[PDB]
Amino acid sequence: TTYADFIASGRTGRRSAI
Amino acid sequence: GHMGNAAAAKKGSEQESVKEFLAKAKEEFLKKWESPSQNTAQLDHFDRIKTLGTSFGRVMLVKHKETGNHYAMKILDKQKVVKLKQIEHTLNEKRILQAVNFPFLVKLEFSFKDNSNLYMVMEYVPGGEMFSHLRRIGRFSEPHARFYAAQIVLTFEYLHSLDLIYRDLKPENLLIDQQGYIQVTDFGFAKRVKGRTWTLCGTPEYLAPEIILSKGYNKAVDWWALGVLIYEMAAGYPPFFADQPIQIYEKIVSGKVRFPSHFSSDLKDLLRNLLQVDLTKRFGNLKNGVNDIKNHKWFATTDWIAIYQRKVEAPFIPKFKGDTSNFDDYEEEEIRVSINEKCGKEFTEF
Repeated sequence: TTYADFIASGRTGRRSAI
Repeated sequence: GHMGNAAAAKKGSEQESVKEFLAKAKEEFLKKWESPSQNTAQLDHFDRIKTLGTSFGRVMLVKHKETGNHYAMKILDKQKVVKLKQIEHTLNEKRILQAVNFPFLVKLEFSFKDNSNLYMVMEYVPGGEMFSHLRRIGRFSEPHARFYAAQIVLTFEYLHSLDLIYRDLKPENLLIDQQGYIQVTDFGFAKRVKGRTWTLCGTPEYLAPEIILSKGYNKAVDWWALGVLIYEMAAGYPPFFADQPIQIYEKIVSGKVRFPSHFSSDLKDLLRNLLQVDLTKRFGNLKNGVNDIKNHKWFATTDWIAIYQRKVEAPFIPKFKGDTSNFDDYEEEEIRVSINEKCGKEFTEF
């Protein structure tokens, strides 16, 4: 699923700028 | 036509009324912008309650000894700021915050400096970031997401009228106050610019394609970011994500987005018009400006005035404990003010 892919991305936490 | 005379005349008058508000808003902004306020409190006016965050400085929950009201105080080490090449960003951010006035913008209540540090004393918002509520709940229903989106639309309409580009829209930067309404924080990347600007800045998931492609860009990047935000609020995840930022940029410039099957057709139409690579077709960037967004079918039930006046009942109210419950406590490293004035000239304007 897309949701699983999101989880698999490692980018579910707070995201830094730059 | 889509609307008869009554609807069309009421819409026209409402739009004209927005122009009149903005013209007055611009005049108030420019006065404060040309003559910024300085040194409106001092450190011993406050009691350090808890370190709420910790690179250039820390943010601490403080309690005004006189008022009793709590505040969020950004402490910036002047030497660290200078060493990390952040002088202009810090000066600009404070100058913008002291000059703007809008109900969905976190307010600068005091600012001052001592020999070692710069202090920005902000409204404290105990509900914390939209980010954590969104991750907790999973996703917001379309009406819930729309209530937040309407506030950003208005805030961007306000900011763009002042020639300010925001450039860091994301749930991490949106606080939820005790009435359930949005407070935008962190103007660290905002810039006053009439034409184009070129700085590669923002957060990877929220970057417009023209930023990724090293083009000069304008305020339309905020409307693209609005599209990412609305998508993320209603899906629970952003439209463009991958293991690495490079693969995120690939998807962003591809001009392709896929939607969850629970997205309404109205929502997908709006998002296709915001998440539009072609600048000549991106909502917010066309002849009708923000009106293409405000008049879109997905916002048909939105009473823009009632939202601005905060008369709409919020869909969600964070648990009203102020408690530092919605913040991961840090090691309270004390604040020390050097006997020598560090970096006086660089921060004369602060």
